Amino acid sequence: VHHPPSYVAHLASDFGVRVFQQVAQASKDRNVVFSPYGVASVLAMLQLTTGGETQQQIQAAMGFKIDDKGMAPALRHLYKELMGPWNKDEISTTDAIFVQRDLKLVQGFMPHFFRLFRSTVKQVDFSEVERARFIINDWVKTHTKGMISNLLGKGAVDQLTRLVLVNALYFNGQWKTPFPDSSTHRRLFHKSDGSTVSVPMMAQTNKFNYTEFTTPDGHYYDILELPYHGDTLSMFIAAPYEKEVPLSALTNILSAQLISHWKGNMTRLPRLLVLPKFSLETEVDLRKPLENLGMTDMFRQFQADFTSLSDQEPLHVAQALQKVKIEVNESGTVASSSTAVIVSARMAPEEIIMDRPFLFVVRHNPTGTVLFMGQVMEP
Repeated sequence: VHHPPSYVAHLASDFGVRVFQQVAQASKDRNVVFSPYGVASVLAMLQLTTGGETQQQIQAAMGFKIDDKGMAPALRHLYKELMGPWNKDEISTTDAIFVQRDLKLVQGFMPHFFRLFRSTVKQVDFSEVERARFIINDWVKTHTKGMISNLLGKGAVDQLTRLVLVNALYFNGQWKTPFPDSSTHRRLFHKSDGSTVSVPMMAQTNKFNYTEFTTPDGHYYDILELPYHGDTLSMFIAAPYEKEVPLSALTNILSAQLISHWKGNMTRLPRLLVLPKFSLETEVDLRKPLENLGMTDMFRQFQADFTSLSDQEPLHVAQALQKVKIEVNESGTVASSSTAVIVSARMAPEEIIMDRPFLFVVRHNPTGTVLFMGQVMEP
């Protein structure tokens, strides 16, 4: 039978990709940096603290159950394999669950959660709001190596906050073949919707894995693979052959196995690779996407079944968000993600931006884990 971590990495990445798809469709050329893996680990934890119909909706949409035989230890081997020194490039993943200090938890929840995620529920008092907020925001900051600070704004946590699930993902990798500082030049007027801008540009001619893709509607796209020096991870780039062809034609069929197939049809060709030097910070609200995928109850105050955690008081998720920050330059890539599911609070309206974009995917090839995805501008 297949390698457990690979089976799980696919299920996760597939689910994570399906939610990115929803995010993309909910805009035109939305410039969004997402983390398929990060949204999947939190929802796996949310599988325990939830119950009944609500749990079943989560499991259906995810394709698996952490409580199933093998699933849990498998998923842990995956983290270990992604974080090993042998990858050269660095990925770091940490999950946490902060629960209201006085909430009466169902017998067995805590002992069970530990035997699955090998972690203990951090119990905090949400009454002293600014202290609780600091406690978690500081946790995110140290686990994203200082990249994501202030995951939580002021109206994000109040005395009514009973639960908060968090995932912290960090990726620091150097290009196998760095771009030369020589070809780094500014480009003008990215045709930005409003005015003129000076977009730095990087370029290099070398041998890159490449394939030519054609979407079911007869649209040509050229997929290019750009390796990181440890050879376990790479960034796939996808841009349409012709500018009239909308990127949405690709995202609407995009899947974890499609990316798999892309890899399986590439050849080391000589190409001129031009890539814009960027830093993109983005925060997504995952309510609509998760709902669209079929997980409605958890958002409804009267139907959100959180009985596997506490029968004391009814609970429902108030906000589901993901904050991603990424930096692509001559030497490499440094990205971070903080996904959080919060019980009772208010979310500062979702940030949306549009422009002609290109797709990118940061993947761990051995396991098939897509860590990041995006739609950055294309000058």
